[PDB]
Amino acid sequence: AGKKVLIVYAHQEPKSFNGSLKNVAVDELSRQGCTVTVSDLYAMNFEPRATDKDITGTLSNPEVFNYGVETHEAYKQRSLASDITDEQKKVREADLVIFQFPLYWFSVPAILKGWMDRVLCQGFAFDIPGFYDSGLLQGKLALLSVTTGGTAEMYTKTGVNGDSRYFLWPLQHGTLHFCGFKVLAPQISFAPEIASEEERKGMVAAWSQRLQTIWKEEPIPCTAHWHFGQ
Amino acid sequence: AGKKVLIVYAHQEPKSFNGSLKNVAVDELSRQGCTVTVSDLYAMNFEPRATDKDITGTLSNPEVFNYGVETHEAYKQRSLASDITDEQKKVREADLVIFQFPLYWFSVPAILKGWMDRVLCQGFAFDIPGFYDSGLLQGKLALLSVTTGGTAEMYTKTGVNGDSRYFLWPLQHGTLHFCGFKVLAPQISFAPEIASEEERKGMVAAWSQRLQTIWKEEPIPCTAHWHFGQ
Ligand SMILES: Cc1cc2nc3c(=O)[nH]c(=O)nc-3n(C[C@H](O)[C@H](O)[C@H](O)COP(=O)(O)OP(=O)(O)OC[C@H]3O[C@@H](n4cnc5c(N)ncnc54)[C@H](O)[C@@H]3O)c2cc1C
Ligand SMILES: Cc1cc2nc3c(=O)[nH]c(=O)nc-3n(C[C@H](O)[C@H](O)[C@H](O)COP(=O)(O)OP(=O)(O)OC[C@H]3O[C@@H](n4cnc5c(N)ncnc54)[C@H](O)[C@@H]3O)c2cc1C
Ligand SMILES: COc1cccc2c1C(=O)c1c(O)c3c(c(O)c1C2=O)C[C@@](O)(C(=O)CO)C[C@@H]3O[C@H]1C[C@H](N)[C@H](O)[C@H](C)O1
Ligand SMILES: COc1cccc2c1C(=O)c1c(O)c3c(c(O)c1C2=O)C[C@@](O)(C(=O)CO)C[C@@H]3O[C@H]1C[C@H](N)[C@H](O)[C@H](C)O1
Ligand SMILES: [Zn+2]
Ligand SMILES: [Zn+2]
Repeated sequence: AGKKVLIVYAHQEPKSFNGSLKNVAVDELSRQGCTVTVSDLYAMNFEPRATDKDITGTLSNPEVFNYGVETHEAYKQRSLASDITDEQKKVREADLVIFQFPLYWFSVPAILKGWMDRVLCQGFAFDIPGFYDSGLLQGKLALLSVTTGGTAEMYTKTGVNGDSRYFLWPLQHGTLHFCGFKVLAPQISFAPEIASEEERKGMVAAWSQRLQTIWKEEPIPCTAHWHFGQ
Repeated sequence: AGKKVLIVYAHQEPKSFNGSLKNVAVDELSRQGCTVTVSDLYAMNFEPRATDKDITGTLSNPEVFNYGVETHEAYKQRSLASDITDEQKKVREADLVIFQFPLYWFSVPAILKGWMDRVLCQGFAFDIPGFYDSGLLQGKLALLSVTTGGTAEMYTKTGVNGDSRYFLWPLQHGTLHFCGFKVLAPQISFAPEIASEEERKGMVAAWSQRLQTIWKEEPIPCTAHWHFGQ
C-alpha cells in the first residue's frame, strides 16, 4: 500500500475549518506513509477563466475561437499553458484526488470550477468515445470533502435545500464519473459556523478517523438512483 | 411597458452559437422597446475568484478572513469592489436576468460561477430573512439559456447524462430561487455543434420567437418535485 494523493484545496484562509480538514488530511495520510500533494488554488492565484491564453501554439482556427477544440488539439500537441499541464501531472500521478472546499451556491467555488474546466480537457481526462466508465482517469479514486453553511436537516429531501445528494450530481456524476473516476462517498461537514467548539473538533476528528481506513472503502454506485432515489 | 433586461453572457467567441443567441436576444428585446444591458464577462475579463480584494479599504478582521462576512459588511457599508457593485446595479435595475452560456461540467463556466459567487452577496441577494420565496431579488425573473455538447437523448432520466433538470437544480433552485427570482423555463439548445444549419436556425428562431412573448410567461414551480419527480 504505497499510494499517492492529491488534495485540490479551495479556501482563502489557512485558519478556516476547510484549512483544518485539509491539514488533518495531510497529517493522517502522511502518517500512513502516503505520498501527498496539495494544490492550494487561492495561494497559487489559480486562473479560473477558460480563454485563448490557455493555448500557446498556432490555433486550429484563429478566426473563430472554440475552447474545447483548441485545448483538445493543444493537449495532443503539448501547447497548453503550463499551469494546466502542471495540474495534469499531479492528477496523472495521483491514485486518489480529494477536493476540499466550502459549498458555494450548491457547487464548488469558482476558482475550483476553473480548475475543473481548464485541467480536465479532452484527451487528458476523457475522450469521445472514452467517458463515464471508459473515461481516461479510470483506476483513480476521487472524493468530495465539502463544508456547508446550512444544516444536515436543511439538506434533506423534506428540508428547504433538498437532499445533500442532489447537489452532488454535477460534480460526482457529470464531472468525476464522466472522466472515469470511481467516486468514494462524500465527506460533508455540515454547518461548522453554527456548531459548538466540541462539535467542530468532532467533525475534524471524524474526517481524520475516516482517513485511517480510506483505502479499504468501496466507491459509491455513481447513478441517478443513488443521487435521487426511485 | 418599460421592461429592463440584463443579459449575463459567458462565451469567448462573438461568432459562436452562444454569441448568436445573445445577439438575437439583444435585437428582439430592443425591438420590443425594452431597456437592455449586456455583461460580457469574458470581454470584461471578469474576476471569478472570491478574495479579499473584493473589499476596499479596511477589513472587518484582517487577521482571519471570512469571505461571507466581510462582503456582508462591505455591502452594508458600501465598500465592495467596483466590478461587483457595477454588476449589482445592473441587477437591481433589471426586471429580467437572462444568463447565456454553454454548459461546462453540468454547470456554468467558471467565469460566470464567479459572477454568481461574488455579485450575489449577503445583503444584496439574500438574507436572514429573505431567501427562496422571500429572497431579496423577489419581483424579478431569471432565465437560463444553456447550450450543450450532448444530445437531448442523453439528457433524459435513463440517458447517460440523466435529465437536464437534474443539473438545473443547483442553478435554478440553489442559486436563482434562493435569491428570490421567479424562474422562467430554461431555454436549452441541445447539441448545436453537431446539428445542421437548418436545425440551428430553428433553435435560434425558437429563441427569438420565444422572446416575443417572454413577458406573458408563467414561472416554473421551482420545486424539488419539478426537478426530480415524475
Ligand atoms: C459565496 C458563498 C456562497 C455560499 N453558498 C452556500 C450554499 O450554496 N449553500 C450553503 O449551505 N452554504 C453556502 N455558503 C456558506 C459556506 O458554505 C460556509 O460558510 C462554509 O462552508 C463554512 O466553512 P469555512 O471553512 O469557511 O468555515 P469557518 O468560518 O472557517 O469555520 C467555522 C469555525 O470553525 C473554526 N475552526 C477552524 N479550525 C478548527 C479546528 N480544527 N477545530 C475546531 N474549530 C475549528 C473556525 O475558527 C471557525 O470559527 C456560501 C458562502 C459563500 C461565501
Ligand atoms: C470545459 C468544457 C466543459 C464542457 N462540459 C460539458 C458538459 O458538462 N456537458 C455537455 O453536454 N457539454 C459540455 N461541453 C460542450 C459545450 O457545452 C458545447 O461545446 C457548447 O455548448 C457549444 O456551444 P457553442 O456556442 O460554443 O457552439 P459553437 O461551436 O460556437 O456553435 C455551433 C455551430 O453553430 C453555428 N452558428 C453560430 N451562430 C449561428 C446562427 N445564428 N445560426 C446558425 N448556426 C449558427 C456556429 O458557427 C457553430 O458552427 C463542455 C465544453 C467545454 C469546453
Ligand atoms: C449564499 O450561501 C447560501 C446559499 C444557499 C443556501 C445557504 C447559503 C448560506 O450561506 C447559508 C449559511 O451561510 C448559513 C446557513 C444556511 O442554511 C445557509 C444556506 O442554506 C445556516 C445558518 O444560517 C444557521 O444555522 C442560522 O442559525 C448559518 C449559516 O450562516 C452563517 C454565515 C454568516 N456568518 C451569518 O451571518 C451567520 C452568522 O452564520
Ligand atoms: C467536458 O464536456 C462534457 C462533460 C460531460 C458530458 C459531455 C461533455 C461534452 O463535451 C460532450 C460533447 O462535447 C459532445 C457530446 C456529448 O454528449 C458531450 C457530453 O455528454 C455529443 C457529441 O459527441 C455528438 O453528438 C457526436 O455525434 C458532440 C459533442 O462533442 C463536441 C466535442 C468533440 N471534440 C467534437 O468537436 C464534436 C463535434 O463536438
Ligand atoms: Zn455517476
Ligand atoms: Zn426552487
